[PDB]
Amino acid sequence: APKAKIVLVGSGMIGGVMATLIVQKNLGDVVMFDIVKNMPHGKALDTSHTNVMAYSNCKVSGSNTYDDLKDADVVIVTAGFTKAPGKSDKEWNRDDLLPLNNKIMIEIGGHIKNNCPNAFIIVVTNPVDVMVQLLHQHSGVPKNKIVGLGGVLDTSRLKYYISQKLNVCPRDVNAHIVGAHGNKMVLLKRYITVGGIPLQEFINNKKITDQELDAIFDRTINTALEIVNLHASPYVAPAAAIIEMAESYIRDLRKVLICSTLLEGQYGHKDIFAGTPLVIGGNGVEQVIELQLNADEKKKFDEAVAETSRMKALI
Amino acid sequence: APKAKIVLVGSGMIGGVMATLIVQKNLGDVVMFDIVKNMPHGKALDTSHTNVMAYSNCKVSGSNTYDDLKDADVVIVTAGFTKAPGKSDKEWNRDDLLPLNNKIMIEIGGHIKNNCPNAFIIVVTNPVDVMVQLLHQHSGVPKNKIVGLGGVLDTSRLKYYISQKLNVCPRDVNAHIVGAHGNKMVLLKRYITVGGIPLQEFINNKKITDQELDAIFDRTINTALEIVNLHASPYVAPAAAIIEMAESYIRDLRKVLICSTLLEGQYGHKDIFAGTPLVIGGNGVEQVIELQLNADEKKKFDEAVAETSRMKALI
Amino acid sequence: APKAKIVLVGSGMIGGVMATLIVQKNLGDVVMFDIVKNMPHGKALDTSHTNVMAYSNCKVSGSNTYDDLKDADVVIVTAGFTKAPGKSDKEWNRDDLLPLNNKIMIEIGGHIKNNCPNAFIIVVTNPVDVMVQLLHQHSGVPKNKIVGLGGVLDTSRLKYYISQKLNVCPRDVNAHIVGAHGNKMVLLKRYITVGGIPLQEFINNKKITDQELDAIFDRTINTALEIVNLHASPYVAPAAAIIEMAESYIRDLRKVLICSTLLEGQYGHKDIFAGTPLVIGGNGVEQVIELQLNADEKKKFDEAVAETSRMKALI
Amino acid sequence: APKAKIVLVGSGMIGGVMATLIVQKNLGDVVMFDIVKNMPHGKALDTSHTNVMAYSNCKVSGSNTYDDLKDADVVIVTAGFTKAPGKSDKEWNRDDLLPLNNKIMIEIGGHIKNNCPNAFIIVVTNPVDVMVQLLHQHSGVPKNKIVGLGGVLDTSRLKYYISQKLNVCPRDVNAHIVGAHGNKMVLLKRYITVGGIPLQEFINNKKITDQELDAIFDRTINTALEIVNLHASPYVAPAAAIIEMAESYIRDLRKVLICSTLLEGQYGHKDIFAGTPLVIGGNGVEQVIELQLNADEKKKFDEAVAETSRMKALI
Ligand SMILES: NC(=O)c1ccc[n+]([C@@H]2O[C@H](COP(=O)([O-])OP(=O)(O)OC[C@H]3O[C@@H](n4cnc5c(N)ncnc54)[C@H](O)[C@@H]3O)[C@@H](O)[C@H]2O)c1
Ligand SMILES: NC(=O)c1ccc[n+]([C@@H]2O[C@H](COP(=O)([O-])OP(=O)(O)OC[C@H]3O[C@@H](n4cnc5c(N)ncnc54)[C@H](O)[C@@H]3O)[C@@H](O)[C@H]2O)c1
Ligand SMILES: NC(=O)c1ccc[n+]([C@@H]2O[C@H](COP(=O)([O-])OP(=O)(O)OC[C@H]3O[C@@H](n4cnc5c(N)ncnc54)[C@H](O)[C@@H]3O)[C@@H](O)[C@H]2O)c1
Ligand SMILES: NC(=O)c1ccc[n+]([C@@H]2O[C@H](COP(=O)([O-])OP(=O)(O)OC[C@H]3O[C@@H](n4cnc5c(N)ncnc54)[C@H](O)[C@@H]3O)[C@@H](O)[C@H]2O)c1
Repeated sequence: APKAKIVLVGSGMIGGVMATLIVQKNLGDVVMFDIVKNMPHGKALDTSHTNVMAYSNCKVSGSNTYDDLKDADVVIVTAGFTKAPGKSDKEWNRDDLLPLNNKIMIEIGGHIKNNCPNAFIIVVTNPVDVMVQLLHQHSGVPKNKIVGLGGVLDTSRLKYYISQKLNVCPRDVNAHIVGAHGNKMVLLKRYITVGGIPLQEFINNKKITDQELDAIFDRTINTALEIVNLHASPYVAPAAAIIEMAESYIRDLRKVLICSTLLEGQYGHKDIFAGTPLVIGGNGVEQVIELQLNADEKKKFDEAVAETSRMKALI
Repeated sequence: APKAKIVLVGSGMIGGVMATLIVQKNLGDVVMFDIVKNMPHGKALDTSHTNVMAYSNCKVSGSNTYDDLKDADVVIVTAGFTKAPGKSDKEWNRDDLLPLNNKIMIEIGGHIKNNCPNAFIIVVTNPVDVMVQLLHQHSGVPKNKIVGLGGVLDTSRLKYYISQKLNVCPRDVNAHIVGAHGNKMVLLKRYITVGGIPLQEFINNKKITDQELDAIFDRTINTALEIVNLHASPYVAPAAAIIEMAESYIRDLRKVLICSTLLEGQYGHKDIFAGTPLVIGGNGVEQVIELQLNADEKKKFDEAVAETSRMKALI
Repeated sequence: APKAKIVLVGSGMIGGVMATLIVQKNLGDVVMFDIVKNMPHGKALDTSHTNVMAYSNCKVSGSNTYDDLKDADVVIVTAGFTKAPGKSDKEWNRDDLLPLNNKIMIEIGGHIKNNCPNAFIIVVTNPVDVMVQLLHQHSGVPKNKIVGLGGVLDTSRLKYYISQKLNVCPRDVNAHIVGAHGNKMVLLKRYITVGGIPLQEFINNKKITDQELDAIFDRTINTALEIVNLHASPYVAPAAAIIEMAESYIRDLRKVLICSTLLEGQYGHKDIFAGTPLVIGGNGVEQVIELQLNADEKKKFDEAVAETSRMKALI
Repeated sequence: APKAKIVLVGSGMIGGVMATLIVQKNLGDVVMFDIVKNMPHGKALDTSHTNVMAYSNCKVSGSNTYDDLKDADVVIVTAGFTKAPGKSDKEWNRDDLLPLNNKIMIEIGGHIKNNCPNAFIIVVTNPVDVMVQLLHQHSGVPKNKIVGLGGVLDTSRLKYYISQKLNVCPRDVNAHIVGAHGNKMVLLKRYITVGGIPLQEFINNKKITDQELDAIFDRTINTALEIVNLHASPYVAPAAAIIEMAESYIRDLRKVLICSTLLEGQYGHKDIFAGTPLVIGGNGVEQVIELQLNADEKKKFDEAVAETSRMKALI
């Protein structure tokens, strides 16, 4: 009956598109929160009018007070920095972001614990796989109520590139990128299908070659960098990805999506967050799916988790 | 710019739902044709009013003249009988339909050749794999411009049942049923994925058993009969399935869908229509996808094709 | 988070389309209830498969027990007869329906009181303005939680016909038909706009004439009869209209819709249900809007209410 | 069948949201064109991935060459400046934009005439009512194939503000703001309706007062300024508005929308563009609607057109 209340903790580039999309889908009431005075109210005022064009009925208001987290059903955290100062577009790496972004999670976690402990939480702030757990530790929310953005966005790239080469509906391509969001992303060739058919079949048929696939792989891992060098840290697709995830929770869709979640033994790991297929429903994370990886694949997973494990010690 | 013109050749149970769905999706102008006097004009009047509730702008008119096929962009043929005089609901079989519906194809084909030779055609009339080729022969349209309903409907059942057992979004289950629509339908266990993951992984995990899967199989094959025995020849899912197909042609979606199409050597067969994955886009059938079947799977394919072959001889 | 639970009390022609539309819009879980054995389980099985084609996640099950009303969020009552034994299609009149459908309301009301006292209820069963108050009396629900189908359906016809004549989007025509659903329906010329512009301006411009408008009026009033005479009691538009209403409650849309509601002094009447603009939101009927009618318009209102009053006495 | 080809001539803030929205609605293939090297390709790459999340199939590519206008079905012109240099947020006025924006139209018109003379054109660049005609003069396209952004955006504000005060679905409020986009906007109190009911009725009922309406009026005329002072020149709602207009053309919706169009006698004016209700269909502007204004209202219209007429002489 009541509309879900959605709090965008951070109203920069991603938060802007997220608000637009939420109204388009009439998904819930929106608070656009930020540290920067004024900006949020303006983005919110602008976004609010689209209610007419979209046949929607969602309030959109800006905020500068953590008090607006009260009674939140969904909280989305994009608070932080894209770049590190003194670095050039070339040297862009998500790693160099522990610097300006670690403290922010501590703060935000405190307020969440006090204002909306029953909310479902999605963390985006880089380096996500580390930040997600930090926020989880400070917010006190249950393990099934917090996830980080990753697979959905990374696979959307791989899915889309394959679809262009094969000339089919992008949604018709399925793929899995697990372990961690970042340069050690694990792309699983064996788990790629097109129209439900193993990719190998298309290679045997010479519709696509192993090399063009490898090319596509490279382009997938380095896409954020390619975009950073062309314009700025990606924000449109990140937005759609997060919202596909939020929507699955709010509408209880029970979609299978690859998100950063807490491992309790899966893949032989514990006390850390890693990307893997999950099911997002109205109870939050309904189920975590463990891919039955082979020897070589496990090795890759292990390496990505170590990269997350290493930065963790950096605080 | 102009709206597509869609002609439903047959306006019974399936035609009724198709028209409703077309207005919902603002998919194109609709002519509801039938030989029964007046009935279609009423269904059409009723349906036209939903343009208001759906924010659409599609005309819906009834017809009793083949003249209305003129300039059609899409023609959907459901004309015929759902079952067979002197027959009980328990002995229901789409095969006893050669009696009831052969001649109708010849008549309709002639008018199509005359009024809309460039239309995309979808045949539903059972037994579909035979009927579609008959309409193909008398209408004269190119092989990439005509398909029969089958896989989309059969897999929706298999996908749905599995999804109930696994507790995931039904769209997240992918599966293939090929060869023929009917009792000899080929259900390919090896081609089933959930969230892009091989079904075998969920069986290994004890999420679903081989036995439960086989039961789901029997259910899938006997679904039409189960519904006939509870109410009547199924028509809501058949309609949605057809519209998914028509929509992919009208909007140039390029979805991979399993439909009855003319085989020119694939799977070792020719001069006959059989169900297989294919791509539907703005040009019609953009590509036929031949599954690289193993020896066991090929055997079953050939048995389904043989049933189609047998009925074809009954002329 | 949880999906709304929707119970269709009656699963004939209108119930069938309602269930289809609910899946299309992923609006909630559906129970298709009826007294006819087996029929609803079949319609429900058929309908459930469309979850795949529609990217939805709504359960659809049949029922023959009032037990399934338990915890319903929305209940829609279509239970009854569409016409009347020994009567011809030409003498069709929603009034001869007191015979056919009074007692059914008492029975249903009792079970509602027992199983789902907090549900939002929509009555369709003709003659609706009488039936809705009967169900209101026996079910015990609050006045803001029960309405009858009428204005939304009647105006969709008037809006559509005008839109055809003027060549505009049907949603761009706005109009009001109040008082009662039936032959005494009050069509208010003064309250007609096109793109927010008074209809009179288009008449002054010679875009439509007074005569054409009056013809459109006769058509609007006699639409059900025209369709009965061509096919059967209308059900596709009635269904879309009901779902528009249910959707505005479930998604908290706060749309202004004309429904049958309990009058407590508005228009000079009380202790009776009559059609008038109202707002449907998450709380149910959020506000009843009383049109500031002139002397001529009031006269007509009173005549419609008197017809409802007369039939009420036939107990 | 084929997808519409849509060229965004200008890829700044508005162009960015427009591309996002087009993919969401699967409305057509997109070229994101601009003078600034690199930026466009990046925004395009980013936007392209959302195809997966949105079930869409639209190509999104960047461009720096006017050659990409070839075969365009829709061209949208946002090319230019928001601000004037040396001016503060306080002194922001759309007038001070003849400066940096006039020449741009000449250029773009030449290419349009040579690359896509059959396209439908929407102009946004401020001051729109002047720029639209300039572009019309240089492009040579027919009067029914070119319009400027105005009413839709300005009314969305008025509609939304009224809806908040009255607590109804924003789409349920209808209003007209004609003459010119800018500080002399003509807000027509007499043409405001809520749920199709004259606003006066709600004032008589004391649901809203004349003063709060006047307040709302002020806020409507100064909204861009309020947003400019809070963040930046509005871009989200502008985007949705333009796209509602584009969509009506591509899907042949025949919606009634207030856009800047060429007057040939209407309201007693000629050889100039002014905002007024129009119908946008697949032939472009199907009809221009002349509001039958009264003496006071005409005076206001005349004043807004003079403001457009004055700036025209400024070149
Ligand atoms: N997980 C992923 O796949 C992925 C993808 C893209 C970006 N990201 C990350 O997401 C984050 C957001 O990116 P963006 O494009 O929105 O950048 P952005 O700079 O445009 O927006 C971030 C906003 O956070 C605000 N902020 C700072 N402290 C805050 C506080 N504690 N509370 C609320 N807001 C606060 C800043 O004002 C800033 O506007 C970045 O750190 C980026 O690295 C992650
Ligand atoms: N392909 C599939 O997977 C599948 C699934 C379900 C049903 N079907 C088949 O589709 C057919 C139609 O099903 P339905 O439920 O709509 O049946 P229906 O009986 O309700 O409708 C059939 C309509 O065709 C009409 N008709 C007869 N001859 C005609 C002619 N020459 N031109 C136009 N109309 C004519 C009948 O009057 C009737 O209205 C049946 O044969 C059924 O077996 C196929
Ligand atoms: N409000 C309106 O504007 C409007 C418009 C059209 C029709 N109607 C009315 O709605 C009613 C239903 O229309 P329909 O076309 O779906 O009719 P229908 O005959 O196809 O369906 C009515 C169903 O109710 C069932 N039924 C009988 N008693 C029942 C009970 N106690 N509990 C549950 N089900 C029971 C019947 O078996 C049947 O399936 C009719 O009275 C019709 O006049 C109203
Ligand atoms: N009509 C309205 O209701 C309305 C509302 C808002 C904004 N606007 C106007 O729309 C225009 C666009 O606003 P914006 O927010 O997109 O600003 P923006 O600066 O972010 O985008 C404009 C882009 O035009 C580009 N450009 C310059 N010359 C070009 C050329 N000839 N070809 C292609 N691109 C070129 C610039 O690189 C710039 O990025 C502004 O002039 C603004 O005043 C009108």
